[PDB]
Amino acid sequence: YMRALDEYYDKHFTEFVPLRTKAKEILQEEEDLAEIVQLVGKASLAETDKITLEVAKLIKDDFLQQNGYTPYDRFCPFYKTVGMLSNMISFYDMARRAVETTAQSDNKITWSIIREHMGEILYKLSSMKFKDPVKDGEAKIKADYAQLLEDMQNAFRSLE
Amino acid sequence: SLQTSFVTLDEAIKITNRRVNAIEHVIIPRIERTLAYIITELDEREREEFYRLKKIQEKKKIIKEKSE
Amino acid sequence: YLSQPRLTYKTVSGVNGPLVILDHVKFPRYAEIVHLTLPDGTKRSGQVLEVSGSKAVVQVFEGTSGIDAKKTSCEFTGDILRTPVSEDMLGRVFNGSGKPIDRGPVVLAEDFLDIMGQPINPQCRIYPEEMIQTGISAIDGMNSIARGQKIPIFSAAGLPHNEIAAQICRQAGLVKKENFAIVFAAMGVNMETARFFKSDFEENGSMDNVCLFLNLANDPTIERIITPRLALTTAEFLAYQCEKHVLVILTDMSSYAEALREVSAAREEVPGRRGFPGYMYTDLATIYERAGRVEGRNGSITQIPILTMPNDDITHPIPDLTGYITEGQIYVDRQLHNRQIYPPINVLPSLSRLMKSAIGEGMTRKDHADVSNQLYACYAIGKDVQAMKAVVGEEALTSDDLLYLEFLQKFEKNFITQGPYENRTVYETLDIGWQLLRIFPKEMLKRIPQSTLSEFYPR
Amino acid sequence: YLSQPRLTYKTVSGVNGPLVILDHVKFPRYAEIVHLTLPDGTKRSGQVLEVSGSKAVVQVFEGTSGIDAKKTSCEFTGDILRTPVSEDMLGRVFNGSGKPIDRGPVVLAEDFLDIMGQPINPQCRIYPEEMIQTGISAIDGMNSIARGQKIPIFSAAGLPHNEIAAQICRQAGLVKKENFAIVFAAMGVNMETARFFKSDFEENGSMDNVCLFLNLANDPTIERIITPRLALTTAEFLAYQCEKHVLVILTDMSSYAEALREVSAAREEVPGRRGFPGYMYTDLATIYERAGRVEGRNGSITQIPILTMPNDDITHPIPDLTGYITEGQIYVDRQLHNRQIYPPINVLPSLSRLMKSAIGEGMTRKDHADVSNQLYACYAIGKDVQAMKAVVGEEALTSDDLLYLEFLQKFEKNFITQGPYENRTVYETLDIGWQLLRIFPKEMLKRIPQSTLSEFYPR
Amino acid sequence: KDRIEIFPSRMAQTIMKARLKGAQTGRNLLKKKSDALTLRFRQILKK
Repeated sequence: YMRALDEYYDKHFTEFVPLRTKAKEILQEEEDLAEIVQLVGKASLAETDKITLEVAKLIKDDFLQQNGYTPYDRFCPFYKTVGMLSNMISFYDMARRAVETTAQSDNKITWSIIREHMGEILYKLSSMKFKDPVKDGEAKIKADYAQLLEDMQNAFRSLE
Repeated sequence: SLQTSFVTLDEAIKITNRRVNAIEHVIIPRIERTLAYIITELDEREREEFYRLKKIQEKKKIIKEKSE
Repeated sequence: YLSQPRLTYKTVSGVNGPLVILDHVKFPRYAEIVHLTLPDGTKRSGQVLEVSGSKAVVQVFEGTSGIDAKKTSCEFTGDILRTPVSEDMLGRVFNGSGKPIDRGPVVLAEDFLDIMGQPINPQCRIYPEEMIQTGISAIDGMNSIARGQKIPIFSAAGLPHNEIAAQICRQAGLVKKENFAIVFAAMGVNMETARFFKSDFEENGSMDNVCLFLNLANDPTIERIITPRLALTTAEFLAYQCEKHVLVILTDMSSYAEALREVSAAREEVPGRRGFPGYMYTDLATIYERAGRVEGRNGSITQIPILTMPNDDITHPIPDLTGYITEGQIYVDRQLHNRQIYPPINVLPSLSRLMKSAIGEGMTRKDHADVSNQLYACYAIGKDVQAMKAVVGEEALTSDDLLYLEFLQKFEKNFITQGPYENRTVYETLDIGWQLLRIFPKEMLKRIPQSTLSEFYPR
Repeated sequence: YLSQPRLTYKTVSGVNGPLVILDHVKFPRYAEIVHLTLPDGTKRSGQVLEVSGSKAVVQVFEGTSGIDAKKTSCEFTGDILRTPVSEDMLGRVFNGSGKPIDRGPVVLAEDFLDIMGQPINPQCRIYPEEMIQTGISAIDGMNSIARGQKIPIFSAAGLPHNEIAAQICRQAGLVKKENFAIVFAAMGVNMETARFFKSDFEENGSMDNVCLFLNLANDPTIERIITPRLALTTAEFLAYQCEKHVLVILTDMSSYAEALREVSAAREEVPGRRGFPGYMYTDLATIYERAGRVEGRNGSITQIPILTMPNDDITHPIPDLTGYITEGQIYVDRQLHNRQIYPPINVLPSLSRLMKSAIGEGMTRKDHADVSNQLYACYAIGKDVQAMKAVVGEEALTSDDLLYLEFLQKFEKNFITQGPYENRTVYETLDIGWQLLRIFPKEMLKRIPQSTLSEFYPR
Repeated sequence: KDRIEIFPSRMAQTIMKARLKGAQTGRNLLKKKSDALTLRFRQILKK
């Protein structure tokens, strides 16, 4: 039904279709790597492939899974869903840009450097699921996700 | 020359042990599990065929009783 | 003609799934047709599956729910299922049994034809050599169709076989250097698929050439035994008598085969593989083998069945026997679809047994056969190398294996991948195939003779 | 009540497998009980599996060996199999048919209950919410049992499941920080297992409160079909009429399902997977779903089926269907028993569907859900890290993988490992869970929210 | 994942036995290569 619904997605959540396509691409890429890494180990990974693996782990652990018996995630409106996906895919894009701009330099950014520098931002991306749709209003949750986006857009600038 | 050979052999040994462990801990067990599953499912096909043939035989016997 | 009154029996002796066993029938005729008046006036139809002395084992098309002994009245029509046919069947939509569901009147018979169809003499069946430019490159370049070939689209649950079939229908035409009538037998297609096919045939303005026989998912499940026979009988009337070139689509031969299984189990026949009747090969042959040209006649029937392979097992009886009977299968692959490659045609397990004589000088081009063979070989080797890469990693691969992997990637990206509304002429498909072969050096293109290498490779 | 003298038929008409097909039976009743005086005076019993016309396919419980056709006398009790039940059943030993084998007198009925019981109208069925503190950490902390939950102990031949079941029986109690009655049915159990359980219940003073049904390894096979139903009927009499809190144990439901397969094969019923009857789900559910608590009645019937997973294969029909029917499963693991961890509860495939409601604020503690979930995640990742180091060796692991392996070791050493007579409170189990969660920095406890972490993590 | 995802059949059983023996041959050859590299490496360390 995905092709039937885009007529409605593009006029209620205009960003959601590209976000969804990128999320699926990311999970497919991590699936493709998984067979290689299992047999070979992470030493062979490219620096963009490390970002793919780590963003996929972020999405699986902290966007896909949803403890259905908790006041924060028994229900998850679509504003919250698309917000979480937008932040995670924006993180992915910024990290891949940071890697592809400094792979040719002496200022080489790596997943380890990003991890160390943004241990906080990654934990926020991990704890986005705990925002409560009713205990915290839609406006509050969207504002907090926008603020996390700002925090990330500042962290990456300060990293580079 | 000795040291260079030593280092390169260290790398080669690490890689080959990783390959051997990969095979004998992932690839071979995967194939063994698939083989067990294949044998079980072929037993299932055979059992279903046996049941169908048994049913046909019973129906032929009942036909004999219906005709005689 | 039949002047004698029809006998009507209230003598039902049994009801058993789709079957209705009568008794005291006067001289039953096998394959006879029967009109069952149920108690409440509902009138159903059925075919005599077997006769024995005074017994008949009717097979009720519209199902047996509501039938009862002692009040159901079976009128024995006295003749095998003769369906009406007329040229104005083109541009109509009929239900599974050939009754109208487009709110137009019944088909004022131009003639009556036996839905089984009178078999054609192999000595005066012509060989189909005119290639159909389907527009889909994964077909034209490598598994080309010829006008008269039985070439099913094997596919699976969830793949876009409907989109592929619609694209072929709206793009097929002879090679340039004769406009297809369509006869479309929907069997067990859900409403979404039936409405997709119908809306596409209207959108392309083709409706004046399309004759739909719908047997939806919710329609009775024995009717889809005769729906494909109705479709091919109308196709034969349009082709071998009206002289039109007809493209027959059959939407789900697996739904047909499962209707066959239902009847076989109801009859308690000795069942073959996976429970399907043993005679499935013959019964599917009587459906598929009604394609092809014939001498004197100018028409032809192209036939493009569609198969849902259960569990994607191409060795399952339906795809297996269809592959025995039909001249090679196009094959729609889940591993490509999940990667989002449309059309998901996998060129390795698909072939067109009449391709070889439908391509070459004067017909498509001199390099067609060689490009097809070489792309197939390079793709196969690329798949083997791709399997190896997972084991040995990209360090252990030779640069030649890397060439093959790049060819595989760009082959799926350029050659197979295609716009649903884009019809690549055979010439464009060949140029796009050469663009890939020129990834390799000439020395590695072993399946192309030196003449056709030198002529085409460097340009 | 039946006032009419009961008919004794000698008119046997065949004997096939366990089935005595009587004929000339007068108004035979389906599921009636038949008493067979064999030629030599041996009295067997049986149940009418089928009636047709005058026939009666009496399935004999003790088998058919010695049945003479013209001399066996089958008296038709005129009623379905009704078990006498009285509270005096507590503290007794019965054989698989309910006949005493403790040299006590036959049960002086307080009532006669249809052995098959009746379903509880779901609208008046209370949802198990009181937690049973089994004392086992792997249960109370990650699979906590509610009172009324159907929760089998999946195990394999040779494992400690006997010891685990005895431990649950000897330290089960509510988390309110009155005795359980126990009904223990055993099927196909060897004399060693019967002695183990009897000796355990007697060593503890509980034997006043236990009521054993024994069908040892060499007692009749078909009698195992009804032994669970006798046990659950007594459990229902005690729980829903005498208001005891009954814990039922059904030992070797594998040795039951194979009795089911034996009878169903002798009947030639349609087989499911691995030859087991097509309705084994329905039958296993007829057993298991006699559990839970009832509106307005203070009693309850916990169930702890024990079953031997054949070949340790949790996809085997017995464990699979039991998984679909029951409210979880405590999975007992060879890969731990061979390391001599006790109890070898491999939590990762264990499950308890009523933990989610049996834990939380005001019942046990308010961190319980998060602690359990985090222990699951950390255990799973630790197992994955072990499987990874099997390939890449110690050198390639990062400090986080080393952290997870440290957690896995200390988890199987502290949390799972437990004294066979050690009775850990749920609070102690949760605190031991925290000692392990503290192996990690907070941000690696991704399943626990900040409000929980900031309160419990530090101490 | 657990299984190779070939569909049950006698053909599949034959292919899987061939593949199992292929992987075991690979294991043996690579283990001997590792033993050669290990003997050489040990010799080289001693020298």
